[PDB]
Amino acid sequence: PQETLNGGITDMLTELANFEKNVSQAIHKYNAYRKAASVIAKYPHKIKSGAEAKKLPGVGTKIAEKIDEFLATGKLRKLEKIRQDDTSSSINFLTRVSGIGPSAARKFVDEGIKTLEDLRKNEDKLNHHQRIGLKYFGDFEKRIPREEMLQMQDIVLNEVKKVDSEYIATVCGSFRRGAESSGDMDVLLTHPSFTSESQPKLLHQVVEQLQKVHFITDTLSKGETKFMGVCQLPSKNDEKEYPHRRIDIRLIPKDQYYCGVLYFTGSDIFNKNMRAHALEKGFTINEYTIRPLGVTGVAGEPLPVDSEKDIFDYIQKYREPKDRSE
DNA sequence: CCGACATCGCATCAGC
DNA sequence: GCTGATGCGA
DNA sequence: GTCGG
Ligand code: NA
Ligand code: NA
Repeated sequence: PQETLNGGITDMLTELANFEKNVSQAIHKYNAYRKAASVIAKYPHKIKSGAEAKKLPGVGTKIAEKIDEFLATGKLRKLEKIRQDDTSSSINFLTRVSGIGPSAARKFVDEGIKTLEDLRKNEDKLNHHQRIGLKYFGDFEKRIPREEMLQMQDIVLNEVKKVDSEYIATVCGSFRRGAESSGDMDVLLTHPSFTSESQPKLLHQVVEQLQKVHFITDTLSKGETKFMGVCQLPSKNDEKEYPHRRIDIRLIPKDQYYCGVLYFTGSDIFNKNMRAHALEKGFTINEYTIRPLGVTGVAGEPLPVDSEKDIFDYIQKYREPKDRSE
């Protein structure tokens, strides 16, 4: 499926999704539009009618009508109208700021605050998260080349091992699956001394070392198990400075680590398929555990898991991250 | 016809 | 001051 | 908005 095959339709649908989420506050309509957009992005034919589209799983009566209008007129009256609406287009736009969701964007626009400039003049009304989102607005919308992720990973695995050589850290997300760029870095962390059935500074000490070497530059949120923040690679000589990047780090108990790694590696499609297959073969897989059902349909104890492969074993053949797109 | 549609950790607000 | 709700991101 | 019990 090439971009311009049905790119007009998927852009329209993604645009409609964003308004549902950010303006109408209708999360289930946002997911419906996104799902319609995904199944269409995949369909290897230029769509000629709404009826043709309606066949796809997640395209219903109203999206088929919208496609027809778009097809015959090259636009959509309702999207054209909302696009030109000052209140709505500003609410939608403010939410591109990390930490500003539908509800904060609504309040800001209510009181006349509509642009990054306006937010700039109003630091007093921004929480800590929002100030950082505003501060790195542009950097946060940049993709991360794989080569930079590898440099980031070097730093993270080096500094973790240097804190305590018994830690295990895995960079997951699409980077682990071999993607060519990434949106952020997601690091999963464990230690032999941390299990479900069981100190509480294991995460702090890693975040602390990454700040000591000045890799982590800012903190969005941090508790005993999850850290969310901002990092940057060292600038190499008088060459231009790297953009600031999003990095999350989570500490997972050892006996849940590999269910964690499998999940946060994905992709999403893969996960759903794999959790289907596992139901079908009699076990339940969430992010934490795998458990047997149950003559109808009672889940018993979490089964021991010691690698990713162990999970495949329980349900029957290890697929490497590379081939986990679907 | 009408309810489901990811799920949870952390930060902060609302209520007492 | 504490407890539960909500907003947010992923 | 779409699906399905
Ligand atoms: Na359909
Ligand atoms: Na936002």
